[PDB]
Amino acid sequence: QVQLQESGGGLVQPGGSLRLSCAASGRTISRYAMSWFRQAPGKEREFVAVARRSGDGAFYADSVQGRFTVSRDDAKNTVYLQMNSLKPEDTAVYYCAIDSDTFYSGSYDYWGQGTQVTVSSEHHH
Amino acid sequence: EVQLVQSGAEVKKPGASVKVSCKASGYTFTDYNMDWVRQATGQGLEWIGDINPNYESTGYNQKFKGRATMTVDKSISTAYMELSSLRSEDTAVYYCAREDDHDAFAYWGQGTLVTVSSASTKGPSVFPLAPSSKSTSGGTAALGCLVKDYFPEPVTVSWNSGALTSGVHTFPAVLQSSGLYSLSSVVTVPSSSLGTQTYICNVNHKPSNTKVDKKVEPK
Amino acid sequence: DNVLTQSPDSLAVSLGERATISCRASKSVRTSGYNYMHWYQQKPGQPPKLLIYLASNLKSGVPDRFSGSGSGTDFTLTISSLQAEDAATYYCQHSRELPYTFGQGTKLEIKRTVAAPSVFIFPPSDEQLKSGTASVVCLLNNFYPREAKVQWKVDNALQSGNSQESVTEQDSKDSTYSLSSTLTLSKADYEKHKVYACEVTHQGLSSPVTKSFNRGEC
Amino acid sequence: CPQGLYPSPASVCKPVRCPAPVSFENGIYTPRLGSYPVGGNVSFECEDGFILRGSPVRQCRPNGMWDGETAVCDNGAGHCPNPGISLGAVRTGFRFGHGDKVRYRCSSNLVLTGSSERECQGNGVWSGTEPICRQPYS
Ligand SMILES: *[C@@H]1O[C@H](CO[C@@H]2O[C@@H](C)[C@@H](O)[C@@H](O)[C@@H]2O)[C@@H](O)[C@H](O)[C@H]1NC(C)=O
Ligand SMILES: [Ca+2]
Ligand SMILES: [Cl-]
Repeated sequence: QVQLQESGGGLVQPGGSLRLSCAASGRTISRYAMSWFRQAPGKEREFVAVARRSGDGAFYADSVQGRFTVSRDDAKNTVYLQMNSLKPEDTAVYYCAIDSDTFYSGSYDYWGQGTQVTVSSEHHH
Repeated sequence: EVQLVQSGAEVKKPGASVKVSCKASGYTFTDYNMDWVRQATGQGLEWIGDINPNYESTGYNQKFKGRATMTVDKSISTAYMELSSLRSEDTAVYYCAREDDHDAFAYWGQGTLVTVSSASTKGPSVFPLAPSSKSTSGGTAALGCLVKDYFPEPVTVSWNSGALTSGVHTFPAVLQSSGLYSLSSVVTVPSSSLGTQTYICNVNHKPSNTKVDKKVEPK
Repeated sequence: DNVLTQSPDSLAVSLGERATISCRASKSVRTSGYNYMHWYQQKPGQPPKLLIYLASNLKSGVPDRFSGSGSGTDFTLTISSLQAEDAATYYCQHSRELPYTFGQGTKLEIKRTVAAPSVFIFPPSDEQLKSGTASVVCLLNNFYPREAKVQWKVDNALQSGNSQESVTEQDSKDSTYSLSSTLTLSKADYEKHKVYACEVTHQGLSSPVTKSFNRGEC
Repeated sequence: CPQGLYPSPASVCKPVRCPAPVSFENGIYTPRLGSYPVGGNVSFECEDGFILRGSPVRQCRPNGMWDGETAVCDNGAGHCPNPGISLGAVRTGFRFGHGDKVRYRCSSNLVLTGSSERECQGNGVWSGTEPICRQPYS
């Protein structure tokens, strides 16, 4: 029974940068890949990035390659998503999920409730 | 300019013996040992032993328990490896390999497949993997051939006598519990071609001297 | 015997970037001022090719983006700028004593973006069914990375022990993989059931996807 | 041919090579090659319980001969020392008590120089001299 909690959402302007964090409790996640997904309203949930075990690499979706970076702090039981060069189409609820399969087949059995990222000029002066 | 040329593939029952040859050219044969190395398919490399052609003296990996015997014929610049009391776990590609002055394997034969199994040589049955709405995505459709129940490896699969190459995926064979191999070859084509264009998979199994052409068409 | 352990067992590197592979020997391979460790490249269908001898010396004709370092029990092979022709399995080998032994191999592949599989399914042919056997084939096309799970269901009952799967090598054009899973049943079992399905899991999928057919058009 | 090469005819000039050990009892040698280049070295090591006598590292010289003294791993339980096996030679006899003999022969096409047979004398010494296998050339 793993519990995940995302944080770091907020309002950011186009071209801006933002860092999300996903903290795990109830299990050490160092053995497991951790993935980020996102869901915009009226669209299906989209893969963003995966941080495999330290030394096994990070992999990205085409839509975010070059702009987003996933990393992990195994001591803190936390994974991160650094986002740069943000676009309005990046507006979404961002979710983290743990891959229960240590052989990396993508058995995503536990998910966080998500954190909202809104890319907009409306609240920046 | 150095070349090591090995004898061809072998198929053996358990308990039998096999003798692989390795013809050397392009250097003075007695300047160097000849070594033998094997590799089980998908697995790592295992040194078997060596022979000094000057003396016909030998060294062996103890793990082979004296089952391996190496000899040479200096008059034809050929080394031989004989492995007796064969087991299924001796199924592998066998290489002759020649050291350089740093004791690294600078030169390698092409490899010799030795298959050890109670199975007997048998050509494949070839069945169509018909295109349908369940193999369609966008304007493209997948179709294929299932090449089932042959022994030993290998089989070669072509499409339209080699006239079709783009989009082909021929999968590695799997060994079934029967001791016979099976593989599939698939190809992605335009959905609009399926009414006008014929698709034929050409299967060649040289160990049984079998050739089978199967026309794959929609259901 | 000296045991050579390579790490990682596999790695994905982007074109142009540095790739580093390690080899740790259980016993030192250093004697007489030389490190008797050598590195090889192997591609499918070919014997290994010597790249580096005595830990750090490039064999003639090998590109100089390859280099080796280390001494004693610790060694590394480095490709300073990965090129498409460098995708291969790499092996270390010692020549300190007999038996000569090799590392287990490190598979170096080309990194690309994640791609979830396209999933297709094929019923058995009528010709095969006449012979008493039914093979049902599930095809996962053009996905990345390689790791995936296929599970078969027959009339919504999970299957086990009656399927085998096989994966291609990385595609030369788009650097993806494809996978086939084959479910084998008797004719009698195939004709007793209606719905044949393969469920597919992959790190690029938020939920498993299922592809299925209903025996006899529908 | 110049130094370090020998003619294929009596007169292409092929490189000289020093002979490898036919065997090396109760030890190993590194690198383990079929023959050795001029300037190359071979290093000898003994198993547990044995004494390494002779030269532990030997270099191949331009006339096809090794420098130093023949290496041997000798446990020491004999009236005479282990006489060893000169590189290129074969030795029959695995006893070194008083009166026991050993016979030598050069394998391949090497030329034997020295005593083909030796006897373990009473004072803990081998009779005659040590055979040395020369290349046919030079
Ligand atoms: C062979 O050895 C010659 C003598 O060098 C000594 O022995 C070697 C084994 C090392 O321990 C070295 O440090 C010693 O000084 C060398 O002059 C000669 O170059 C060596 N040949 C090689 C290494 O190919
Ligand atoms: Ca060698
Ligand atoms: Cl990593």
